[PDB]
Amino acid sequence: AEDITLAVVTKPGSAQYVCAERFAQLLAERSDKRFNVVLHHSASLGTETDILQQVQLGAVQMAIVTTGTLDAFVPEMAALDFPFLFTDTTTADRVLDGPVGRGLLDRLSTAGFKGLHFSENGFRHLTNSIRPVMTPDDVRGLKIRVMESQVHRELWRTLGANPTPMGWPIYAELQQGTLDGQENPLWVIAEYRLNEVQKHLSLTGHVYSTHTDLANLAWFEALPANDRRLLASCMQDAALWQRTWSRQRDAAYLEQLRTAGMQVIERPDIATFRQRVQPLSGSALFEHKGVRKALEDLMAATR
Ligand SMILES: CC(C)(CO)[C@@H](O)C(=O)[O-]
Repeated sequence: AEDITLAVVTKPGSAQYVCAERFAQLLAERSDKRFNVVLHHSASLGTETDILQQVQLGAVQMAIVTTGTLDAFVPEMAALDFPFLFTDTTTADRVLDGPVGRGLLDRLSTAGFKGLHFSENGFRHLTNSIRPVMTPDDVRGLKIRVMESQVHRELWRTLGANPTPMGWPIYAELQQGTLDGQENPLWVIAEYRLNEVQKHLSLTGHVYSTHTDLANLAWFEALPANDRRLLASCMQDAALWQRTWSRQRDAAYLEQLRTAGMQVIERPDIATFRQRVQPLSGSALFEHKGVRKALEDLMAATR
């Protein structure tokens, strides 16, 4: 078999881990064992950002990483993590799998990646150790961890938080109180036990977060066309499979976290959240042509 190295930053039972496993399985099956996927996971290889550099270098062939982390590599990706772009998965799926998302995946070539598909991370929700949050006013001052992504730092600056970008993991900082909160989908909060270091959760659903499933461009294009097709086929089916797997578990995660004692605000002030993020579309980042046109194309597609 040819071994193919695929990295994720998270652990077994996590969303991108499950997608990768399913991919590795399907690939082994469909390729009659001509390929064998070697998953690297947890913190072996550093942050998602370190991972990307390794994939860009070719020392790792494939990875599944949170899409926001790619905007350092390809600015237009930031538009995907614009707040309240998507408010349901039906719309998200159609738009991401359709020509607009596909064109954004294609333009990852500019940074030396082949973009294969989007997979699901989830709606991100806000958590903290300081007070309940209903409105943007409630986040004033809070030291909220954000991913190493330009759009996310500016987003949370715009809402009046004091955001700090930082690679995964983050639990020690939260427990040591050095950071007041963070934000992520429900599976993350549960599977990484963030409830242990975070009293509060608000269901803001502020960003619909995807993973990007990608490969080193040069390595991928040097494969025969039938194998390039074979790999895309497997990753597309893996991503579709994992969306369903994860979405089946969301409900249970919420209840798990409730049972665990988190104080949950289930309907925070979303209209006031939306208004407060309005100036972000004139951010330094979002003034850039490529980025703004990508945002516009995405929004148009939702309608
Ligand atoms: C937790 C995570 C690595 C899951 O992809 C990402 O959402 C993050 O860093 O917040």
